[PDB]
Amino acid sequence: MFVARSIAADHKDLIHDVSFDFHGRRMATCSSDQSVKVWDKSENGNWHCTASWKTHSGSVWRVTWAHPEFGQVLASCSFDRTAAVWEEIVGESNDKLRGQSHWVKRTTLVDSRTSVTDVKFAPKHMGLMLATCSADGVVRIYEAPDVMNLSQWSLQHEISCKLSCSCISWNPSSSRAHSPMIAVGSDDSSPNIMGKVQIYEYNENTRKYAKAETLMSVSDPVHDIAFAPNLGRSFHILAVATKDVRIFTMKPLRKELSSSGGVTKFEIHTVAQFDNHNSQVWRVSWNITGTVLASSGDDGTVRLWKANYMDNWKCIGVLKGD
Amino acid sequence: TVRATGLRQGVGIEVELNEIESRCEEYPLTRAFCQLISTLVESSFPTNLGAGLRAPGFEPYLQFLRDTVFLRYRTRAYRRAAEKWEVAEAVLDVFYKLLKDYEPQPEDFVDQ
Repeated sequence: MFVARSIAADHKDLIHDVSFDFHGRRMATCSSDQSVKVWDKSENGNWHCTASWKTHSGSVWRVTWAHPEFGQVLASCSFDRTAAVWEEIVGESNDKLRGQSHWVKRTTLVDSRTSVTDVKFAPKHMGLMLATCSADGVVRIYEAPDVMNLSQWSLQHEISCKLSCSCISWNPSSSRAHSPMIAVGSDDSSPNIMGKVQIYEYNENTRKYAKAETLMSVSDPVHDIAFAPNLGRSFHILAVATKDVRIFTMKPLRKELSSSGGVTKFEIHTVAQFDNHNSQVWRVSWNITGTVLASSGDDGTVRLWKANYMDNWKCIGVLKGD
Repeated sequence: TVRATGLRQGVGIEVELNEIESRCEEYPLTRAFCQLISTLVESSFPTNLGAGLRAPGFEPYLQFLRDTVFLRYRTRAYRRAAEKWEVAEAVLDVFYKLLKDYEPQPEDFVDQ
């Protein structure tokens, strides 16, 4: 029996995203009220708002934690066309300012021409990198060259998707046999545009991200995308939130030694398609092992999906808020 | 290395070999050119050779050495009977160097 717990988020408007820290002891929430809030889990399992500040001049669409090796770093993105990076200064602020002051805005990334719809830190083995996607159809990848100086972020890569970008996912695979990959989703409502999920692979020879694949079977608007954590699989798994939940496996085809600079070709299979929300699916998230998928939709439910030992995916749980 | 459609009178080493050295029955320039190419191939092989002027690569030099120098060396007159072999050695040294360091890659079998 899953126990739902209400948290009085005290946001003045709609909450767009919730992100846990790497240890699952802190969470960040972001809202149309232009604010980010941080919440800490006490030993009794209660949640307490430990920081609340205005971050942006428009609705905050996403919030993400960096890996704890880079310290206590948050990124937020917004309708105001910016992404902001925040660092928590852990220090003795004398016992009178426990309300709001330990999060410092280190930078504002302003290169995007329209709404920045999603923001994701890269896997830690790539360094302190931040991807942003914008409705202008561009993914921008920034790097902080010095973790001690989070005020400086260099634009390393610009990826033209040629579609309005809605969501991004880094492939978390630490395998040196796999070039760094990014999946990009599009919320474009045009029925004439097939392939609203695009996969980009970093090509070492060109020092650029090149389009490896396009999921032509995904013609519906994409609201969220997530690569599953790769704990020793010879293939990738991608979840896609659209009118339904889709799960794709992507097996890299062995590079025939004859294409001296090609992107990796993938053998792609749809291993699951679930219409059980009977409505649009807004979010998809993998467990840390990449074995259980959570999805949320307009049906007001969170659904849990898991493969059995025959690779048959099933709904294993439904959580409903009261 | 660049053939423009309209000049029927080539300027350069290929005409000096066919009109000047062939009349003198002595081939010092052709051997010195083969020696230059032999030394340049040993010290640096540029993949982008001729990029922007023509299709990149070594093929125009290989065609001159193969078709104009090597395949014709026997049909030429030589004032010194030994120089016939000096020309053959100088071109074959280049071919040996070009093949020695070459390893077949999958990329070589795809039309770029």
